[PDB]
Amino acid sequence: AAGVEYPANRLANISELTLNEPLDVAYPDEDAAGVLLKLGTRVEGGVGPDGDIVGFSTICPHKGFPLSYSADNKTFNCPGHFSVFDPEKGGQQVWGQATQNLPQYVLRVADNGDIFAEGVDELIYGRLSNVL
Amino acid sequence: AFKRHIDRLPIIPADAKKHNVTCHFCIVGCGYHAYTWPINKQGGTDPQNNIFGVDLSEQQQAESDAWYSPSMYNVVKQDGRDVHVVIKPDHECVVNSGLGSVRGARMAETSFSEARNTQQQRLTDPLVWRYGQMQPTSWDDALDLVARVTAKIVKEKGEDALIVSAFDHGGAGGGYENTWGTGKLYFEAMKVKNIRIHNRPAYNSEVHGTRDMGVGELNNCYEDAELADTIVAVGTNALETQTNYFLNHWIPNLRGESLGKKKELMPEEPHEAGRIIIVDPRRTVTVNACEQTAGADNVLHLAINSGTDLALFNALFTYIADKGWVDRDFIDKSTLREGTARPPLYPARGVSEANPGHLSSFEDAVEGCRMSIEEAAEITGLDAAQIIKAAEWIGMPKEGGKRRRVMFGYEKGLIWGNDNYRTNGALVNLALATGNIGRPGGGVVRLGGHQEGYVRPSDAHVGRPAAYVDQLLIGGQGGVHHIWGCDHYKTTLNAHEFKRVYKKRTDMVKDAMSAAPYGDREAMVNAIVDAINQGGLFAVNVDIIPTKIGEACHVILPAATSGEMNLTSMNGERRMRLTERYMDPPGQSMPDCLIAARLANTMERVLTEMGDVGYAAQFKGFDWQTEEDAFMDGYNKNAHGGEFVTYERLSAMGTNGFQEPATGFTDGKIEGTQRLYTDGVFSTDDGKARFMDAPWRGLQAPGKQQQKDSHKYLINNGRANVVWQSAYLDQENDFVMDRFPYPFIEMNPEDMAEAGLKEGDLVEIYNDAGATQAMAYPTPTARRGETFMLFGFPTGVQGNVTSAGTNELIIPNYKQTWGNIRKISDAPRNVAHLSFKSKEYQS
Amino acid sequence: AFKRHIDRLPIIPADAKKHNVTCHFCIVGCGYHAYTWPINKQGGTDPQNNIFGVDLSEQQQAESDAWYSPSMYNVVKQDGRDVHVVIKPDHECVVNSGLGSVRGARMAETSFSEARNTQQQRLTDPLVWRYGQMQPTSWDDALDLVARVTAKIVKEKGEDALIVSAFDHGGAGGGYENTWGTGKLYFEAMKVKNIRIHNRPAYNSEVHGTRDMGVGELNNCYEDAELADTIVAVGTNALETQTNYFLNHWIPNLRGESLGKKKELMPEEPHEAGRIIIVDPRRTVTVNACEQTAGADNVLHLAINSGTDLALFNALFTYIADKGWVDRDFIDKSTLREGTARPPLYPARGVSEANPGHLSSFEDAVEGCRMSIEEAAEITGLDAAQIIKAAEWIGMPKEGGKRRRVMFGYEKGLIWGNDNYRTNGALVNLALATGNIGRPGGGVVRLGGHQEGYVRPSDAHVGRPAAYVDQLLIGGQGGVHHIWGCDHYKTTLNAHEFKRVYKKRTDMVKDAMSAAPYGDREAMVNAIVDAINQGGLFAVNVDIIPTKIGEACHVILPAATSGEMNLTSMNGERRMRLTERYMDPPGQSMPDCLIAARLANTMERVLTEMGDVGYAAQFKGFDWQTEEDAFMDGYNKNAHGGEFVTYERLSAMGTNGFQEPATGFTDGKIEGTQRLYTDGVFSTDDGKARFMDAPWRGLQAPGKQQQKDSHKYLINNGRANVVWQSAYLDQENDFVMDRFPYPFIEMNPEDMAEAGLKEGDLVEIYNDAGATQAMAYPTPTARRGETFMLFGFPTGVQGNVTSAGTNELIIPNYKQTWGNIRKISDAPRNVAHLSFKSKEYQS
Ligand SMILES: Nc1nc2c(c(=O)[nH]1)N[C@H]1C(S)=C(S)[C@@H](COP(=O)(O)OP(=O)(O)OC[C@H]3O[C@@H](n4cnc5c(=O)[nH]c(N)nc54)[C@H](O)[C@@H]3O)O[C@H]1N2
Ligand SMILES: Nc1nc2c(c(=O)[nH]1)N[C@H]1C(S)=C(S)[C@@H](COP(=O)(O)OP(=O)(O)OC[C@H]3O[C@@H](n4cnc5c(=O)[nH]c(N)nc54)[C@H](O)[C@@H]3O)O[C@H]1N2
Ligand SMILES: Nc1nc2c(c(=O)[nH]1)N[C@H]1C(S)=C(S)[C@@H](COP(=O)(O)OP(=O)(O)OC[C@H]3O[C@@H](n4cnc5c(=O)[nH]c(N)nc54)[C@H](O)[C@@H]3O)O[C@H]1N2
Ligand SMILES: Nc1nc2c(c(=O)[nH]1)N[C@H]1C(S)=C(S)[C@@H](COP(=O)(O)OP(=O)(O)OC[C@H]3O[C@@H](n4cnc5c(=O)[nH]c(N)nc54)[C@H](O)[C@@H]3O)O[C@H]1N2
Ligand code: F3S
Ligand code: F3S
Ligand code: FES
Ligand SMILES: [Mo+4]
Ligand SMILES: [Mo+4]
Ligand SMILES: [O]
Ligand SMILES: [O]
Repeated sequence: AAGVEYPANRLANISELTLNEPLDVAYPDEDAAGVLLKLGTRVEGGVGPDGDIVGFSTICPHKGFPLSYSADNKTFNCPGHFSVFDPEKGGQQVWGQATQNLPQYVLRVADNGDIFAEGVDELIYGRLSNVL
Repeated sequence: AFKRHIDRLPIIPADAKKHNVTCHFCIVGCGYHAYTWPINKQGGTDPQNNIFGVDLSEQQQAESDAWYSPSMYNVVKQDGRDVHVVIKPDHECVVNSGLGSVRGARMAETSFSEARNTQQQRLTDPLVWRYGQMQPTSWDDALDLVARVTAKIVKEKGEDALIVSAFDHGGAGGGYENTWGTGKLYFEAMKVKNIRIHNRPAYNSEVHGTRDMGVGELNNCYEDAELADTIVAVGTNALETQTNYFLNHWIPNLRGESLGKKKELMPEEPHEAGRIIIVDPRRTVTVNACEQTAGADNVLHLAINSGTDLALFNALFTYIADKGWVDRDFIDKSTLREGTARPPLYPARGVSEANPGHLSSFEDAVEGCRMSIEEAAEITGLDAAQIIKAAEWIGMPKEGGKRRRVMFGYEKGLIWGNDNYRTNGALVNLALATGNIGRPGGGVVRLGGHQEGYVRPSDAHVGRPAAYVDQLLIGGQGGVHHIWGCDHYKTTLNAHEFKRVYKKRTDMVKDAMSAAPYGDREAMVNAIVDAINQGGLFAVNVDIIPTKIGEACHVILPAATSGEMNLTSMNGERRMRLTERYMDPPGQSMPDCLIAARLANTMERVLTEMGDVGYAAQFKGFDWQTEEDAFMDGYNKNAHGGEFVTYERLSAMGTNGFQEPATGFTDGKIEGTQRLYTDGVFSTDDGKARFMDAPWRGLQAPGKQQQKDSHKYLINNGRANVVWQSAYLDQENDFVMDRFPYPFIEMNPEDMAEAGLKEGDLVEIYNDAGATQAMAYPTPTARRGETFMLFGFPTGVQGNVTSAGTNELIIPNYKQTWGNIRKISDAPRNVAHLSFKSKEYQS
Repeated sequence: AFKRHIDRLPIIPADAKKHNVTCHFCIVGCGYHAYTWPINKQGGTDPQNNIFGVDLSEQQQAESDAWYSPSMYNVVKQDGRDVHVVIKPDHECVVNSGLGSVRGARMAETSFSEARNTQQQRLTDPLVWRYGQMQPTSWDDALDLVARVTAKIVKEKGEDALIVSAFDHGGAGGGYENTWGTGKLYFEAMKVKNIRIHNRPAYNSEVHGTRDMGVGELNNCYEDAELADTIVAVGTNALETQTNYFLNHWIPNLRGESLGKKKELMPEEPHEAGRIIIVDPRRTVTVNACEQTAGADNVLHLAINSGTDLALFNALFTYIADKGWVDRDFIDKSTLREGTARPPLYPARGVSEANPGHLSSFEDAVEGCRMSIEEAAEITGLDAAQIIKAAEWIGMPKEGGKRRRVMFGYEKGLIWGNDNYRTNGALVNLALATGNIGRPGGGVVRLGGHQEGYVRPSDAHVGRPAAYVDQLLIGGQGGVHHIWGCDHYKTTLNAHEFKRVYKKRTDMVKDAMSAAPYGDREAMVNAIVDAINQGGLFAVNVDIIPTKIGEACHVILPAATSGEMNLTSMNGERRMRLTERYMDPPGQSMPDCLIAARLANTMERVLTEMGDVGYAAQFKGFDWQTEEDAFMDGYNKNAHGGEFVTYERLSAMGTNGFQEPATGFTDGKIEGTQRLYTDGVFSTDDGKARFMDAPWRGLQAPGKQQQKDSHKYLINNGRANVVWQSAYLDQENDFVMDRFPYPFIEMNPEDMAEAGLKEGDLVEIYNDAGATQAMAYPTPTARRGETFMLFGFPTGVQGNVTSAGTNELIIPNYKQTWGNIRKISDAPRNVAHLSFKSKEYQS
């Protein structure tokens, strides 16, 4: 009751992830669009054997515009007001109108390689509680 | 990457108290509301229980009014109790339409909170240098010391011995109440000559040029950016620096969203989607955003050489004139037709330092300004076909022989740029020639910095040109310095030398005060004056935080900023709003206007005791008990149309307020002015605009050509979208300092590789003026030999390498700076976490 | 009153990680645990869901282990991640039994948190004075500069040109790792003589007296305070200054709770509730608490004249010896019998400055110290009856003529009191003569300040007396100053003159650095050395916050403190514990032992480059990569019983640890020493204790009698309960600063009436040494003419009015200070919310 109680939700398997191709996901419910993504390098918040699998809300924390991935620069890009987020560095706003770095998922890889989300490190766009 | 780990915010209840709030920060003046409610109450997820009448148990979609980010939430004191506060963009404000920038959206978390531990740097008490360090004291004690040293020094050496640095701007750290209070103390009660402004080292206008021509620099509305055929943006990075004016008004034009409104408001002519010329030596995120919303076809980025805008504009003026792409009726009806003789020293120098440009008719100006496409190409390093196309995009008529509508926008690339007076003039020539002033879709305007909130008694005594205050201080002149709401240590020109000497002179007074008895005040005062007489300086700082120049000051007085007080200001549209107090001043801090009144009251008492009742009587008229008293004595009595404006009337009109000047009051509505110069009568004795005979004469500020010639790199300088000004609040905001713990210097990747530099490295920029430090940020879009350093930044001050060079009117030529770059150290470990990717959005 | 409005805390979940934490702060070393768990997780009300195994949906009753305050909760970085943390007093620790002081209980709230915005003042980055202000830089760059300057100066002028100020204490800002690191650097690699300690301006001991007599000052156990017939408490305010020793051990003795234990551990002698003698000129909350728990009749408050302890002790020793109220057997078997000749200049002066007192037999010391009740009552201001009763409570055999058990505890009222050496000896005299060393219910002990964590090489080169470092600096000597974890601007003696000169000398070097190019590091170093050669000082600060003395320093190195590092230290009964690292250092901050190591690495590199390979080799043996390497190179190899102690074994023992020295390791337990000297073999060559022939000679430090006679009030000084030390953490803690924004000066209300003062008034304290400020606090229990000012406080430094005066061994006599008091200002507005009521508990 003091903190938000986060579901431990199954998102995908490590086998479902192609290098540099976002897998569309929802966490912590259906209406909280995000992605899983393998980056082929060890980075902040990264899980799996290479420590390169990250999970992010993919709804701009500025005004709720769906973000889009650039494979060449490995950045989320907002076509709303031109915000750029770096999922190699914990989803830092590289430039943008958000007062938040990109809300990022707490991932756990079980033995079978099934990937789980246990929480989010920032307030998701369009909900005043990450769990609704 | 910095994460708040705030999973959940309190819901604003249905019965929350609503306050109209204008953004504290930039010119755009985005509308917000502050909702406050008791700390032990909250809102419900059901419609009847929150402020939005919406079910918040359900995800909200893009552009929702029924959401706020963590930075929009805090807990603050109100009437001496903790309340929840949310500071949210107003969806119904015509300026922003519920947009908030990275800056305005953190008003709440950059507020002072004991409960949530935000901005504990905020000053709570008067501080005095005694017993060998800064010590908190009472207002009565601090004011008595300030007045006794001030009164003695001006009595003994004249008012010329009192030096003043002060804000002249609107919004937080400015505004009509605070400009009036400081203005009345130094210009009514006294005749202070040796006063400078927050951003320039003399008491001058940024834009004497446009003003001498009879064109006030804020002459249009924000709608005109939606209605223009072409936008000409000169030395503006509007997406970073005028963010929601660009996003809410320029973008719709460039994207065609505007076409429907154009056709409704101007049938009887053709309308395509807006195009844009961007005059800026550097490719910005503004150039990128424009390309990406209107396509490269509709965007002409003129990457001029540094400080050659005047050459470009004279060539556009020449070409447009020679084609007759001009509003003949406008020129004949509304501009000066009488020929007038060039000054003797023309074209090298004006008739005087006071008047560096020659005002004249259309025809005299064209022949004066006359420059070939070939020559501008040589100077600007543009291609002929770029300049000719720029001419066509401004001048060439639309299908039915109809006038092309052009909004001309400029800011500090021009104003802090080469030959301020002439460049400003050359740009006004283009808007005048094409009848793009006082018409829909037109204007030749500053895009602005702070909001505006200026009302002061006459400054006639100050002179033109006015005193170069920094040179007086560096040269060992003046006895007492009052500093209000500026920090020269981070933001003045020639800042390295300024600091060298400012420290020595304040150190002399510090040593004297450490060695003298404080509890016997008269002996303390005499030790101060004796130290001043050896070449010392007594410094008083009025601020909201411990400043960098404040580390040299002997007295600090704590100010209350916008939101802790009622504050009135207007935006780059002249849109006047009341920011309604929603919270308490921290500790004993008090509004600047009431500090001025209190210092005035103390000056009166001290001067009476010294036995000069006549001088003491000049310090009457300062019985204000609240900021509203300052509004009524100042704006209400002295502003054009002031008699129509009160707090109550301004409150009723909300975040849309009204455009100045006010013309009347009719059933709960102040009537305003959408556009200036609609009747073609300009701000001159006879009502005619003057053109400017403004010939190119190279880099006009002393030593600039030498500095270009004798150093390897251009140190271009200015704003980051994340950083507000000198990071006075940002330096205690983990979100901003997580992004840039060091000021970035944008460098070409090939330039970095040739200099043995990698991303994050700490580098010394050095030249004739001084030295400073920054973190190398690899920028593919940067031209080779051309760097950009974030200005005014506490962890590396760009001002240290800017020279003392000004134009004849003492305008600081910050942007034309060259220096060398060497390595200090490898990337510090605290930059390892930084993103070094392009700021440019990719489709 | 400051309220956090935190009406709900995250519950520790049942799988939270447990760390053993000794309190950061005072000597008592109360046991705590740090519970951390992942952000995004929490425990529940149900027993299986929380660490307590208890239904938290029920109200907990008094003294529950299943609660914590807001001050005990925070969010910190652990291994690069944000975790919840509760730092909670350990119920199973025998030191405190789940008690936390107002200081230990705010360990969490005074930890660095980006997420909760606590202690943002914490240093994250090296800083260097360049380009007109302090600038952040890399470890490589900052260490290089410190190394190059330190190396050049030492090589041209010798090691005597290096001045060091460093902690020698335990806990946060010391401990075995940190003292060893610093010690090895300046005593092994170098032979620095011009070194002082955090609390005294020479490299001396607080208590050469007790040590020269062969009695180590920490010779008992805390249980002794439970088992004693009489506690003798000299110059200690233990409720405020040794809170949980007082509360968890003295109190049980005074209200008879320990009687059961006394009868069991010591059968065949009588036992009643403990009585207490408090020797303190000031009536403290401790005196009040004692009266309240034991009854007025079991408390003898000897409110002596300031600085007259020695007279009282000599008189008690005389009375006790004449009555034969001594342990003949203890004296004959364990103390020196062979008489010895008084030195030439006795009684006024010892044989030398090195040896102020005469070490001798029992009988010789009785005759040398000989003083009558009549004389001591005249000197001390006590009734003859109070001194007789005190001799009876100390020496008179119990029913059946069983020896009375007496614990003699002293702290800074004696140590910073008049004639340190002889007063210390006179007290030890009383304990030796009564056989109250090495036995249950006995001891003659320092009650202590910080925890203890001293291990360093030989200091023999320092000499005795050692150099008065402050007088060196004030008199223009030394070239480089390394300052570790102390702030003389707030805490040294003669602090006004110290700051005046320290500012001047550091300014000379600041001015040079500002005019020199930094990018040419060789030019910079030259400018610095040239300024040093003109009488300037280059000053390097190793700390965790921006210090007051830091405002004068050229380089600042950020340190990590207890909890962000593993740390070992022992308490007032030698109970060694490991504080297990539970969080990360803020920013690039690093443990002091590792900064010492890194600086030694940099000295070696730099001395190689300079040629001198011989001098460079001396800085080898610093390859440490974690604090445990310092522990193993220092304590493990060099401490008495070190061989038996490792982190792993200390960890196993938890917050009860073991009492040093370690005698063995067996069955997973370090075997300790409950008491020293139980075999009556003392720390001299021949194993006998010496008595001290220690006659009263009035106020012994220079100028002290002159200062008393020429000033109106005693300015007594020392600690507040709420405040930890120089308020270095407390200054960014709203709970503390809300209580005392100014240091209090306790003043008799009649004294206030006479001087025209009201509660809260800002007063100046002034005398021959300097001047300072405090807030007047009406204190009915204050004797007329006697005031008490909070020491070390940032918003009014009491040190400013202490003289340079020391005893022959350079012991600062802070407690004997006299001054005048005059109003600066009526009670400031920021003090209106304060309670001015009595600090004394009422039934
Ligand atoms: N090289 C270079 N230098 C530049 C520029 C550049 O482009 N290049 N730009 C120039 C320009 S355009 C500007 S605006 C200047 C800015 O120069 P400054 O005015 O020195 O910079 P700010 O950070 O706006 O300073 C505002 C100060 O006012 C204080 N303050 C805020 N609110 C209040 C309030 O309510 N009351 C009081 N009393 N104080 C308050 C803040 O704490 C801070 O110290 O810099 C100029 N300097
Ligand atoms: N995010 C943010 N927004 C702000 C501020 C802030 O601190 N942060 N401050 C506000 C204030 S006080 C001000 S004054 C404005 C400043 O607003 P702008 O003037 O728009 O901003 P700057 O970054 O100072 O400079 C604008 C552009 O001038 C270009 N420039 C440099 N030299 C030349 C030259 O010779 N010719 C031309 N044509 N361009 C040149 C630079 O490359 C830069 O892109 O921003 C305001 N808004
Ligand atoms: N709350 C709190 N506790 C602390 C500290 C802290 O800052 N705050 N700091 C710790 C440290 S480092 C230390 S050294 C200890 C100090 O602990 P203490 O030594 O107990 O404390 P002080 O307040 O320095 O002085 C104790 C008493 O000495 C008395 N005194 C003054 N002059 C004389 C004199 O001539 N003779 C005698 N007999 N008494 C005299 C004063 O009236 C005062 O009550 O406390 C430790 N504990
Ligand atoms: N008039 C008068 N003066 C006195 C006394 C008195 O009774 N009367 N008492 C004396 C006594 S007993 C003492 S103990 C002294 C105290 O004198 P100081 O030692 O000057 O006082 P503290 O506040 O303990 O200073 C500790 C410093 O170390 C820093 N610090 C904390 N943790 C760490 C760490 O892990 N590493 C590093 N590098 N720094 C750290 C703190 O921020 C602070 O600046 O004052 C003395 N002064
Ligand atoms: S939110 Fe504030 S900073 Fe400028 S763009 Fe809008 S006014
Ligand atoms: S809690 Fe800490 S401050 Fe002393 S009394 Fe116990 S050790
Ligand atoms: S919604 Fe993404 S930048 Fe505005
Ligand atoms: Mo500006
Ligand atoms: Mo101490
Ligand atoms: O500005
Ligand atoms: O101490």
